[PDB]
Amino acid sequence: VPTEEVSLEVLLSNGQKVLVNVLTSDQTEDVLEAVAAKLDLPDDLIGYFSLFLVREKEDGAFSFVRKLQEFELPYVSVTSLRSQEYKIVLRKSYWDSAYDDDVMENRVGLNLLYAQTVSDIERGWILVTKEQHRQLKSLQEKVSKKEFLRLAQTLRHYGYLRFDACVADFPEKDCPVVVSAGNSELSLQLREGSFRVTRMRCWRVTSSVPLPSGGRGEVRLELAFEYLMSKDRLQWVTITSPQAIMMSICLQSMVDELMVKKS
Amino acid sequence: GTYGVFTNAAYDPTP
Repeated sequence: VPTEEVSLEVLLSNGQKVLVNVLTSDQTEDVLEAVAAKLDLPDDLIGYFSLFLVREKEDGAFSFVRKLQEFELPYVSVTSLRSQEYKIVLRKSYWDSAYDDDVMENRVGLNLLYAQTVSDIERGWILVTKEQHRQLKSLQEKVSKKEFLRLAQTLRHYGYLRFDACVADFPEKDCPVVVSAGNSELSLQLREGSFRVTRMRCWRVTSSVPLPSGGRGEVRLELAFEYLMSKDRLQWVTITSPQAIMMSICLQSMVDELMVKKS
Repeated sequence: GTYGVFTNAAYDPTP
């Protein structure tokens, strides 16, 4: 792409707009740094956050497409799709909530975690009851952002990424499911199954050839993981989802974080 | 890569 200065909108998880001036030829880290500068996030906290390509739904919720990689040009990544529904989003990009401690030491870091946690509750990524949700929105007014976050850390699926409803062949073929990734596992809510990353020997992403529109082609995508169901017994579990690649990215990211910890 | 098989470095069959 010819180098040119452009304006790029980056959204926070709750849809708040952060406008930055960047180059068409700037890569992910350059854009991330520009966003961090605009927000006054310290350099030493940048590594706790990433940029994601998402589709924004009518209701304002985000369906995550991918985490932008180092070689990518975010302006190009989003513009090349030629649709205003696609957005670049900044979100925390680690899994273990222990790292929240590092981020919350800074006011801007804490504000970012608070913002995305409030939106995670609002969008049902964090699982609470109708009554609990009522209480939370109240506590929200009455407690500090820090106190709110410390409570949120104990809530079901805090720190998980939720995917659009899809289907899986666990427990039976073509079962409707909601998949979420977090805490070193994949959660399948059908009843629930919890599949630990450390018990996955491998996973595979597969796609059909592109098919005529039922002017966009369609592809049938699957993520299958080979799971140690019990001693010496491996079993493939297959999820059919347009977000199979994002799921694969989350599995890799969770495995990577475990390895970094191990080292 | 995007498609195909990904080996899980974190696989630990130790119960």
